Amino acid sequence: MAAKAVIRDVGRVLGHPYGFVDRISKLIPPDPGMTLAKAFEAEPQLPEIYEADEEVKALIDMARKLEGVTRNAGKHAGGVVIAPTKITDFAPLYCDEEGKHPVTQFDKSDVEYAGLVKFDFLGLRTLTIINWALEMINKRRAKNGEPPLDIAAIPLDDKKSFDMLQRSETTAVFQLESRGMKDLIKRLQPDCFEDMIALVALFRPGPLQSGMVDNFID
Amino acid sequence: CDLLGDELTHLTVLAANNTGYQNLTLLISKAYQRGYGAAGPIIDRDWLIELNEGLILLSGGRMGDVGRSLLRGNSALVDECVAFYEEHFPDRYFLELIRTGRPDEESYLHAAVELAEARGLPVVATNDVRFIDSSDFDAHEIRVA
Amino acid sequence: GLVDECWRMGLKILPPDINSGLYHFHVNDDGEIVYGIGAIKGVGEGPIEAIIEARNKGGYFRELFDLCARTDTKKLNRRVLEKLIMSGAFDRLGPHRAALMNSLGDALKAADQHAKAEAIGQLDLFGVYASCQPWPEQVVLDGERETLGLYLTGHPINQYLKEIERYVGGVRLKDMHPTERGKVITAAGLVVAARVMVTKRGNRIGICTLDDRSGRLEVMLFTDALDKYQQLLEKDRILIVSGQVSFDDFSGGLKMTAREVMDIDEAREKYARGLAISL
Amino acid sequence: MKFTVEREHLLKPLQQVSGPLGGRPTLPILGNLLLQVADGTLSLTGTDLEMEMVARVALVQPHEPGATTVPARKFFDICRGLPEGAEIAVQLEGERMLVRSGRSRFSLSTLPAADFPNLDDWQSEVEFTLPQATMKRLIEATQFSMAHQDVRYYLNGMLFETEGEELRTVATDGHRLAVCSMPIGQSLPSHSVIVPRKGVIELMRMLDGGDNPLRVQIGSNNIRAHVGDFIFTSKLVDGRFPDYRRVLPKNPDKHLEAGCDLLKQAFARAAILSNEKFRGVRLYVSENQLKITANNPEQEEAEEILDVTYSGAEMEIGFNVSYVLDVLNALKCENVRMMLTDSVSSVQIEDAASQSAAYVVMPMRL
Amino acid sequence: MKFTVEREHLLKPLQQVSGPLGGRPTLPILGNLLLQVADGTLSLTGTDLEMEMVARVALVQPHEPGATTVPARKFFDICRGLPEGAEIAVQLEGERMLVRSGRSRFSLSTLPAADFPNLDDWQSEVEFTLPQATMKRLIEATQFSMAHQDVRYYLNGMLFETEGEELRTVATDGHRLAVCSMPIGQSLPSHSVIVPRKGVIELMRMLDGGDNPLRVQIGSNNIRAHVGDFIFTSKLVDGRFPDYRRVLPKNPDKHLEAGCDLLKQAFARAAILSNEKFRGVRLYVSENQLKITANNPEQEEAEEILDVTYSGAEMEIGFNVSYVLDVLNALKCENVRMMLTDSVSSVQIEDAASQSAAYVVMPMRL
Amino acid sequence: RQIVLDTETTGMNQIGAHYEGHKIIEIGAVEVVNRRLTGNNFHVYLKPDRLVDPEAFGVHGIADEFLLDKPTFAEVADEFMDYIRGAELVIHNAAFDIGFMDYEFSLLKRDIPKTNTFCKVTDSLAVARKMFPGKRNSLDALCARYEIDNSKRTLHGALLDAQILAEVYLAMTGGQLSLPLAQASKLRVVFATDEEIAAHEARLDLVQKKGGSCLWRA
Repeated sequence: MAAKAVIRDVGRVLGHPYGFVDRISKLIPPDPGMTLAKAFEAEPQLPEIYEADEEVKALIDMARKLEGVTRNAGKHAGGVVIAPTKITDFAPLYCDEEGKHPVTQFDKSDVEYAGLVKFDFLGLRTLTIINWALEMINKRRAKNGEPPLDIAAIPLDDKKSFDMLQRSETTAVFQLESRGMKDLIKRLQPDCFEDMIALVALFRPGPLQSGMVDNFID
Repeated sequence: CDLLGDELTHLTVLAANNTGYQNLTLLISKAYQRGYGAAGPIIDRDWLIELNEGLILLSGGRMGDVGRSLLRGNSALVDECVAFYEEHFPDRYFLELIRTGRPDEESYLHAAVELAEARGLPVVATNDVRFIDSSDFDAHEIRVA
Repeated sequence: GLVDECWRMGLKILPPDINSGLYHFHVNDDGEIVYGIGAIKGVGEGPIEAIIEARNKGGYFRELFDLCARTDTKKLNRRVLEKLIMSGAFDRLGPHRAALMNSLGDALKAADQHAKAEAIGQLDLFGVYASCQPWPEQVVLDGERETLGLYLTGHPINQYLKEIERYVGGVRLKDMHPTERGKVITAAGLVVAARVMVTKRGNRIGICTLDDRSGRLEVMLFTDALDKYQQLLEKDRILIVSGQVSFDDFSGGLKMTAREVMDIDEAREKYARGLAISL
Repeated sequence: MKFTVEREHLLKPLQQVSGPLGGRPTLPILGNLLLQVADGTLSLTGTDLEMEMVARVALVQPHEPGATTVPARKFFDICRGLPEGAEIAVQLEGERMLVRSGRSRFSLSTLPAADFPNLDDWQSEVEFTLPQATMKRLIEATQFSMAHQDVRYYLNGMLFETEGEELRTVATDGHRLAVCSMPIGQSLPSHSVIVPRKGVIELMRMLDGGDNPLRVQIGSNNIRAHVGDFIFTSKLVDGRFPDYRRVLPKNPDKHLEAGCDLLKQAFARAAILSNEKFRGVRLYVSENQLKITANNPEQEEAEEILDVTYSGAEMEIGFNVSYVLDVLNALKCENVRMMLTDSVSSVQIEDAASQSAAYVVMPMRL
Repeated sequence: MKFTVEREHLLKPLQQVSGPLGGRPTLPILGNLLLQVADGTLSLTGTDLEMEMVARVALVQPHEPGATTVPARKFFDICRGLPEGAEIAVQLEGERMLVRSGRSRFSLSTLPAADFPNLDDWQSEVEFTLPQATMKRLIEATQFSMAHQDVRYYLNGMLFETEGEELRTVATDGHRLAVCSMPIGQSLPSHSVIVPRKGVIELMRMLDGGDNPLRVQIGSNNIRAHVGDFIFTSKLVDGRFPDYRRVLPKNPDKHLEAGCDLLKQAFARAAILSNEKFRGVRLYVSENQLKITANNPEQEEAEEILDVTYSGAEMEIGFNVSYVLDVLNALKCENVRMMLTDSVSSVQIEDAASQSAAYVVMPMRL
Repeated sequence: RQIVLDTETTGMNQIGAHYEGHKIIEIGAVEVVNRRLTGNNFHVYLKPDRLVDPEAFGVHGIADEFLLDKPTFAEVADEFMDYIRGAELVIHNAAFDIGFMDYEFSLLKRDIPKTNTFCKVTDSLAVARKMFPGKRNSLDALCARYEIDNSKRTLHGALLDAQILAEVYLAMTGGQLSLPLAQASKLRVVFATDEEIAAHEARLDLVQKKGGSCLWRA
């Protein structure tokens, strides 16, 4: 039960129409880990409508009792685990409505702490991108009989690469698409791979608001 | 079970040792592999025949096979139901007893105590707890809903 | 976002084509890019495969009629055909788009009559700018956005304003200068507008689009002037503004609002334009 | 306004005029009646823009002119519900109509006569008179072949062709055809007009099958029908009806007769084991023998053997059985004659002994 | 496997057996009948798995045992369709059923008898026979008050309760209630069973009112009706019908009597100007006079005044007119006696001549 | 004896105290006995002490200059108090009206307690919400639901709504009533066997050795 969800769900069960309750939930800040204590500090209208509205009070008092509580199994799984013997030697299964997609009844942290090694599922489609781009590059082979291209075999000082980077044309360049990050690239004009390793570690609230980024650049 | 048709009953299932634990793990997997409807996954009573050793059984109380049959007042049905546990789970099948002020509890309880003495079978009491404090009842009601 | 990047980098880029198109976006030799079929909102999966399958069995489709005969109405429905025209899928063949929209049904009827001649029907008693130039640019491009998502050939006013601007929208707004709510300069390239209501009153309406090619939104709770600012806001091929921005709490739409307005002439005030000639 | 009438004079008109009215139309006033007392006359006008029915009933007691309009449905139900022989005194007062009978007293909300769409009076073009019973035959024999919701909007209705000494009716939906031709015994003008599905339903409805002549006036875009002092007028649509002479089988050389009711009971039965979607059946015919077979997805089969009179070559042809069952039921005859050309062309179906009614269905290939 | 019977021995059985079928049978074999030939007896079952019909007819012509399962509706229609006096010959060949009549032959797909689910034989607890007529009155008199879809699914049905020599039925919504009691002439043990609405509908339909007596058996989980050689079997719904003796008015102090037909005529007419959904009409009673009034949201107004025998105190009461017309339609009697209490209580209603039927409806307070 | 009111005001505060800084302009109430209008309507207009809010103006229209000469709440305090005291107070969005009422009462400084202490305030919206969950239960919503027109009626403001609400109220709380209806004795005690007790001892040893406590052995 995340902040937005718990408010929505409690509000409907308290018998308000969707309009009434959404007027409240849209005031709850976005953040991934949102709690009632955090909500009260981020949004001053929350204290105020709590004291001014009996329905809001009843609702938040109940949302406080159910904060963090687990609702259901999940649209997606957490990962793939490898046992040395049948999985039933360690856990029972949960499966979908057709008894398919069997999953361990213990979650991520718990299942591994109970002794089986796990391997994460990953949704990102950057390797799908590379895949498709490699297909498309290697088509250019028969068009001029050029050997198929090995992204692993590229040189580590490539000027075209660093030219485009110093031009700040790094939207759709993986992880580095932020405007802030492009602000940094512009000022820095990063010219080597070491700098590339650094970027994501520098591009954070701590490094920026401690002057180490500026020291480094200078 | 085929005796009560589509009607679902409540059951508490304990693994008393690791033989039971593995049998319970198999039983759970078997229920999910069978599929289910909106009510969630269900077991066949007779799965308990083969999937048996190391497990101790609680009847479910008024909401169990025997409680529901008792409340119907079908004495033949009651006798046939218990008979299964007397064969396959001697000293390992318990009557759940509950006084929480809910419909039919005391009437069932009175009839179950009579059945329990008539069959030589044991009872255990629980409070079927769902919350910490009495003011949490309202929140649990909302949780279920 | 991606397209904006593409465009700045180069050209072609092309409307979809039933003859040439693959499953997804594809590169012909010269053509940097041609539309992937799955891009289209309305068209089903079955119809996309049907189109390609028919292209496989036949060669390139010679005409609209030829397409309709090879892929029966059963696979490619009239509703489906209508969106394909609106996408610009047919443009090559039927230079007259208007002509092609109308010609579908009659061409379909013949093909079905061929099918009927074949099988399971009841049988019957009896009995029975537009030029080489296509549909106009402004209007055609309008339709494409509705169907595909974006304007082709860049916006109805796509080509620069940069020195005022940043063209980044929500993606820029995330990491912004700190304040209560981001202070921002927006120019609108194109807007189609009214002042609406509800039979109670209602807060709206600004329709803001942010170019260069970036992104546009409904918004959503504003108002200021009552009707005077509303009509200044109004309507074809003009606007630059100063407006206060917040990043919306809810995802899938932001606040970009017109607090202030300036005219083309007022935008031409913009600071004060200077003349630059490159000789 | 004030008149008082005998339930029995008012009741059949009320029924004839109300019965096609939807309780709740899309345009409110269409569910109300225009009431006019002028001279010693009540004129009733209720419409749906497509058709209009006008009734007059003699006012033998004191009366008072005015205009009013009350909900049609509700008024009809009220009058139907009234006791036998009831003398009802109603009086319009401002914009409430008070309805009395004995000790019953009513008060109805009212919408103004002025709001009622007065459609146009027009000049008659072709005129003729006929027994009510002939009109009903003409319509019954033919009306079931109209389409429901076909794009060819002029098939929801009937071609009128009046030529020489004959009046003829024919109706079709593109898939089956019915022709009826009957002598009217007067020289008429030449005019064609297509009247709608709903018009034909209502004309058939008011054919109280007896003696009374029916006089009808067709205009260029309007039609009006009087039987006595019951008056029906509908708007027409004009467009391009198909030519029955292109549908008529050329010279059907082969003739096939069988007893009609036995043929019909047998087709009703073979229909049960037919493909659910098309109700399709296959006929195999040979010298003095007839074999009808069907089949469905359920893998059931039908075969019929019966004795029929058939001399001629064997023939293979499929139909939708509902379409032939429709004609066999309408035809109340002993023996029928079927005239085929071939499997790909029209077949004419008719009483072997009469020709007043004629039906053609085009066949299928399964 | 073979048998031969004549169409006319099969017609009334077949009609009767085909009634319970329409269930959108999800388990497809519910749309089929179980045929068992054993001895010189063909047994049929037609069922929705909650209720069942078995019939035996003796076979005089040649037969051979074996069993099959054909689709019920389609089989019923074919046989009903065959001509009067026709001798129809049926024969199972392994996995297909052949239907012949003289020279026509039909071959239907078949589902095996051996797959057809069997609801168990059970034992009877209370037993009685009676004239059809008595059972007819009993059902007709009460069935209209059954709920269709209620949370209290046991009310989707009728309480059967025996006591002395009375069988006594009640059916209800929670809003209106009818009770009917008749003398049965036999000592009856006390029993309580609720038979499902679908059950009572079908039972109603099997009564021709003729001379064959009805003989009934009731067990713990099923109820069965034998009239001659036809047998109906249904299951019962579990129980806990609320006590109608609690809701009864305790000495309703006002007596109000009127001619049933006149009264019913006035309600039907007044109903036309009530709220379409809720049908709320208001009643003013005074010394020997009845004033009915009705209002609807569109400001339309009905009034009926009538001469009514009534001794008692003046009071006003409003109620749903549809529900009271339902009872007036079930009351097949000359005059009705109404027993009232006050503006906020249900009223008790009887035939002015018989205590046999009793009706009580709740008021709406408008 | 049943008392119906609906008060439309000089607009409202959206946040916090909807009554703070605001004042009542018109009081329009109908008195209901035995679910009928006697026709003894109490319809009065009072002193604004401030400007009518643009919102309230658009709701049903009303000029500030019209309520200037009209008396204040102090002039009809006793008059209105006795009219409603010790009766049934049925209000739509009771928090709104009651809030204003008690607000004005305290401003008089006349020791008059809050109306909720001597009158039973019952919200009709709560009832409607119970009956029609997740449906629009506004006045105009229910109006359209039961096919009542409150828009093409000349009365704009309190008396309008009061009348309409009365009819609606009675309809919902009439609607058709329903019939419906809605320890000693010997007994075995399986005592753990010696083998089970050995397993118990071993299991407690585990609890204790791993956790540093066992309340069973304390």
